[PDB]
Amino acid sequence: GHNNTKGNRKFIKGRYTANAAKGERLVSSEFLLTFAGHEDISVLVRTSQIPEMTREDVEDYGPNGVKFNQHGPIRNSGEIQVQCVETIEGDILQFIKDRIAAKDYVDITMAATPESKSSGVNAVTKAATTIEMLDCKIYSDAIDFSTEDVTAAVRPSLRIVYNWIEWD
Amino acid sequence: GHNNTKGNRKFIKGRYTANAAKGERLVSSEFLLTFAGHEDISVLVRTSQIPEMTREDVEDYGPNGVKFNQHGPIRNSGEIQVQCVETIEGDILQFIKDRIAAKDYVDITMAATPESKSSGVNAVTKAATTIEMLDCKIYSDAIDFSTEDVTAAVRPSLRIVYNWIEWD
Amino acid sequence: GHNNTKGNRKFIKGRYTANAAKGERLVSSEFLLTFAGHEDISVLVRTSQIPEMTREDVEDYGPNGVKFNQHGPIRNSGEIQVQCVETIEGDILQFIKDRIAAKDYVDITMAATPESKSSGVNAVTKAATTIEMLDCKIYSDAIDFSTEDVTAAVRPSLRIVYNWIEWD
Amino acid sequence: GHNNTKGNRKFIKGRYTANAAKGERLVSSEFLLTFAGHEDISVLVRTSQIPEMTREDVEDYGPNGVKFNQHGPIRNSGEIQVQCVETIEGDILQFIKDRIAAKDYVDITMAATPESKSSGVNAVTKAATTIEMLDCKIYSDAIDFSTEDVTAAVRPSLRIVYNWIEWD
Amino acid sequence: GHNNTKGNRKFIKGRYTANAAKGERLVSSEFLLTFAGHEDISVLVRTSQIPEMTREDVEDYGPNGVKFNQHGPIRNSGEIQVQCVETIEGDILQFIKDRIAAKDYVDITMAATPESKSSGVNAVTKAATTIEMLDCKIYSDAIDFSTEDVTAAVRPSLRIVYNWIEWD
Amino acid sequence: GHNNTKGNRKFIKGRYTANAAKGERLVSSEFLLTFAGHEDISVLVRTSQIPEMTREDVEDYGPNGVKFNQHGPIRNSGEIQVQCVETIEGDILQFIKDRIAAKDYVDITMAATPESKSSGVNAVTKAATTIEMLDCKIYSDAIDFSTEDVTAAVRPSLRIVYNWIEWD
Amino acid sequence: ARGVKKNSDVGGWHYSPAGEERAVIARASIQPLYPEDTPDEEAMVKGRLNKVSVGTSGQMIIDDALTCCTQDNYLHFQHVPSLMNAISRFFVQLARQMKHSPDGITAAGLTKGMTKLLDRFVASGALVAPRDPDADGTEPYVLKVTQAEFDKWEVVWACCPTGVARRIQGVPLLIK
Repeated sequence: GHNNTKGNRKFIKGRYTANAAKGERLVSSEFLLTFAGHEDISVLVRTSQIPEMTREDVEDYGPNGVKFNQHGPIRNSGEIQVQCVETIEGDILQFIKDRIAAKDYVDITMAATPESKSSGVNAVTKAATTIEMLDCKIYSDAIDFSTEDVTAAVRPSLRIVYNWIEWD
Repeated sequence: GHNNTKGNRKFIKGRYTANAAKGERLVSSEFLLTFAGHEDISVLVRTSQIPEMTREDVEDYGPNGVKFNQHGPIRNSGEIQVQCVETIEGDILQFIKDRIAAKDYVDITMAATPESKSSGVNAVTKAATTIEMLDCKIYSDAIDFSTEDVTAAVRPSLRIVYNWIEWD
Repeated sequence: GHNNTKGNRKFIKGRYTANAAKGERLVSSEFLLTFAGHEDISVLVRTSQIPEMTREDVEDYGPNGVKFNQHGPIRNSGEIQVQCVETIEGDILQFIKDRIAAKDYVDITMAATPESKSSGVNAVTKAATTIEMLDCKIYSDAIDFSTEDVTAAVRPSLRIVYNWIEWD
Repeated sequence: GHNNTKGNRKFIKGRYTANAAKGERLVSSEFLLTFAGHEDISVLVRTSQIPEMTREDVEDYGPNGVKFNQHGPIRNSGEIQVQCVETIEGDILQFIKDRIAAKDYVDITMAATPESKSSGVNAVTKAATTIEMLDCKIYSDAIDFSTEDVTAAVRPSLRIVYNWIEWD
Repeated sequence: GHNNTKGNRKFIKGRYTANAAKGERLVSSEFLLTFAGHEDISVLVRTSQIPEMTREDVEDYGPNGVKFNQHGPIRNSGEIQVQCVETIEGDILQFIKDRIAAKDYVDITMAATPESKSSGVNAVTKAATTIEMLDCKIYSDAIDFSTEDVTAAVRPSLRIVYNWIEWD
Repeated sequence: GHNNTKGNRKFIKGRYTANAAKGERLVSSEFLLTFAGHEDISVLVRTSQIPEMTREDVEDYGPNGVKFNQHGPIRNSGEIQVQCVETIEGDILQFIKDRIAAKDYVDITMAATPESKSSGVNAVTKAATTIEMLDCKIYSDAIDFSTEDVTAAVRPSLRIVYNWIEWD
Repeated sequence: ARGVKKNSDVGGWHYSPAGEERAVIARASIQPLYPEDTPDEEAMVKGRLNKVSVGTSGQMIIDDALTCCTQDNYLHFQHVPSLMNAISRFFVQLARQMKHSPDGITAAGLTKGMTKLLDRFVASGALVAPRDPDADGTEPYVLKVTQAEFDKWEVVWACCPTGVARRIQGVPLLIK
């Protein structure tokens, strides 16, 4: 067909080596999350997202129709929706009831610990893949159980206001 | 491939034991709901959700562009949509007609009673998995029966204004 | 059927030759992107789009309801959403953390280098298929890892404010 | 040849005795499936399906994508294809006639009755091996009669569904 | 004819000796699969399925659309069809009876036991070839009994699912 | 009969000589597929799949809906079903044991080795016909063992996937 | 060597070591020693000298297949000398194998050997049927074997030349 079609291999081959040598790829499934003082029960979480981190941009206009972008305050606060599971007696129900009774603040720790590097007796984390979250504002949401939900159990969703992110 | 790929087993194995020992998993299907004085007919409910419980957050801003979150009023009120089924003569129709005639308030009780722990002659609940709801505001919605609804029966949907949640 | 149905071939045949002789077709997959000083790590990008280039139009109206279109300022600024991949320790996490700490500006280079024309030891570009981007404003977004994400890894999405496009 | 070749008799003798201590076995062809009070049509059954009792399962996941399943209620639904052969008087047609006229439900029972174990005037049955299907819906299914192959007579079949597995 | 035709003996003898040095092979028919403490029903097994242990894979892509796959946790799920033949006393029916009454889990083990290697009063087993399935769900599947073909007796089958592959 | 019927010999002799000048042909049964340093398990292979190397194609269209396709990178993925037969000591089970314990990758090589061409103490191989599979994932697949048909022994099969086609 | 090893049964003595398809050197920065002198087609063809060229891609090549066969017969080519050299080598091993052998069947075995090897030759195309059916016929290879006494048997074989398309000229025209 086209005269400019033939290529070489060693280029993409060394490319492939570099790609396969960058480092092992981490699954999204692996995750650990712990509360402040209730890490015994925090294992029950199943779906969550890392807290969003970003800073806002001021979009200014100048002479000669010029556009410009400038720093602003850190967008440190926002909302995180997570998915978990309850127990026979409602560990999470009693926990949130006690939390709303006490009217207090909680601190959480999130980390990614691949089992390959795990050592000791319990999972050991590293400073690179761990984030501590402060001034967490925990609440739950109503969960709808349907009619045909024969094979589906309750999936408790929680809405969490987060204020500012710290990295260790 | 990646040199950092090998892992151990006993870690995830004791993990697995812990997860399998947390406690039995509760299906979303299991549920019981009773009215005030019409629990004889309350069994007919099939689809509903737990009343939403949450408290609002005041998002304030301070000097140095700081964001902050603060407690607010309990978001104790709202709306709950449920799905049920009628009878030959319209138990629910007469019930709602009598309710709107009387112009009264009703109290409901919701609970999760796994059959495994059920004892006695009728289902027995526990304080952990039971919620009482007060100042319930019951109304129904128009239900559309189609042309091809040969295998589908009427699914009466009800909207319920709920005011404040009590836990026993 | 229709009398006016018969046609000739050589027309579309030479047509076909012209089409097949225009030039080889470039896959959307092929792409290379490099940062300013972190091209060693810039290879991890997988999904992105070329920066949008356009200029705005003033739509004016005149006598006798005449419509007219006129030049305006270049729409040189806007937003670009990209998809990438992280590493064992979070190269991109440390990079963005250092970036937000430094509060600096970054310059990026984008190019399309088909492997067929690649020569030397590393990929070589041509001025036709490269674009340099200035005043890039890099930030990331929260990434949600689900429950059933057994075969899915983390896909870090980044939001990038771009200001003005230069072509070399 | 291969060294690990020694063998003897007493193992095969002991296993033979163990597997022969079971007794004889019930043949597929020997059983009894009858309606409620309609044995004169019941005798027209040719081939049927064993009833089934099963439980729904909930498929939850634990962290890093592991899974776990939990018991639920019974899948009480059940379907059996029944086979019959029709005579001149059309016992099958009059049966389908009158119960589709009745527009009601039907009751069945199904127990294997070996002739050798049977005693008395008629085959004796025990509640261990008695299985009864009540509140069942019997309908007809389109079964082609092979008029070309005269060597085969009519091959009527019907379709029975039970809502619940009746088991003592 | 063809020149490249020379051949000899010592290669095929060397390969014969190599492949015969393996020893005998385990026949599909010879094994032992038993429950926990229910060997008198276990002996009723006819044909089963080998348990499986596998790992999920993450399918990421590298640039210009190349791909790369990465290890994950174990796919611990497993399903086995089990085959049995039933007798008059209905050991199979009473077993399905009592564990569906129990509504609990079942434990299995599965190890190939050649008679030739077996010694002692009963076949001896080693942990290398011992495979045990615990915390399993056993349910029934609709198996048609061919009443037309009298030469075949009842052909009961069930299905067993294990949540995790128990392996030493 | 038909006039165009004349025929001769020298054409068929010329074609016979041409097609016989090829030489002998490699039988499907004669080859060698081995792991890296695990020949004592490698000899247990029974039947396998040829590795494949292919390229993606881009399907563009030219005007009035004509089409045209263009080359792309390599489809480097590949899957092979491997067949083995297992002995008393369970070489297959210990192999699956230890590499699923290792949780690492495996390396394979696959080259056809005719006995007639083979010389020396062992079959000699050339890089033209050597094909090696490195960085491969080997897992197990559910293979039913026919206990009813005793005449067949165990029929173990596994599945191997290579990320890239290794070719000189 | 490349042309001969590209084939395994009969080899590439039919092909020539000419053109960029086979003959490529392109050492580095090729320039003439003396720019004043120019080649002359008649001069090289008379003197049996091989002239050089550069390929379509720009690599230094030899575009010639001319031997030192001074006489202007068909032997001035390269495939002809190579072809009967190869076939003579085949006769060499065949005489090797039939030597000292008791008479009676050896002649016949050599007959079949010759026929089969010429057959694979023509299948390879190294031998072609004659272009003139009237005189040369349309049969590629003719064999004959005779015996006279205890000694003095003779084998004779005739073959046909094959084209290589050395000289090709093109002509333009305007369709008006």
